[PDB]
Amino acid sequence: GRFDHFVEWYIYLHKRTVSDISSSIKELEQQVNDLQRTVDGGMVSVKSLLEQMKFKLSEAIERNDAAVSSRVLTESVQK
Amino acid sequence: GRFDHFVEWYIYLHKRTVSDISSSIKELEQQVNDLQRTVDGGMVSVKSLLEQMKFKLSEAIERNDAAVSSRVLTESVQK
Repeated sequence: GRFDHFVEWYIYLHKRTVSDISSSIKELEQQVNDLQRTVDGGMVSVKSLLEQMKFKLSEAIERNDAAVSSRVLTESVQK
Repeated sequence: GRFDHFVEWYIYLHKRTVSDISSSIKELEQQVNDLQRTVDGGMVSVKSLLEQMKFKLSEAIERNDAAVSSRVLTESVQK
């Protein structure tokens, strides 16, 4: 049996009983907004970090929309 | 013959010739100044690149001092 897949799934249920969308939304947006308010003059030499952060925020803003829209059982009752 | 080592060494020499020795050492201090720009932006959150560049300065101090000093001759002459 895929017990490693089970323990990763169980970890994701524990951190999806509020504390993963929190991570994907709040801290990623606040890092992105901090960089956006940092770079108001431009200057690619720290804008390099920002595009990586915004791409990571986009990558984590995927893998969540299907998890909310295609959800019949809530993520705690499965646990 | 370690042509891999030669071509890596020769890209090192090209970068150091066109940038590090034509108008002094610049590619490390520009990202040092990037860290001095981003060190007081609020929440720090940049510990991944806070220390991985700090020992690059130490690398350029304790390895290039032999190559620029009296023991090993001038790098443009090596090229």
